[PDB]
Amino acid sequence: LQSYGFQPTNGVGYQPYRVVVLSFELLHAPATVCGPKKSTNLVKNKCVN
Amino acid sequence: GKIQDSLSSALGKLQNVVNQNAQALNTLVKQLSSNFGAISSVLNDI
Repeated sequence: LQSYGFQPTNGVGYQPYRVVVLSFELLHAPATVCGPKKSTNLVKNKCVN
Repeated sequence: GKIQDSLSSALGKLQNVVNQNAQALNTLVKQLSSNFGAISSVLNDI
């Protein structure tokens, strides 16, 4: 396990980059995370999707 | 007067045809939740 050497006086491509990897999965959980969605006042008494 | 007591207190042949039909209709719907070798049972998930 070798350490990195990160000085600002080093060319790009040899500079520190912060990496965030997002991974999703969807099988059968009936109520989990959803985006900024809406639909104020649910439409009742109408065949709806 | 005794028919009325013996019944008021036997219709198995009529009950059985009702039961058989309901048991078959339930088995038909309970099959809508098998994979048969797929990733799920829902088309909105495939």
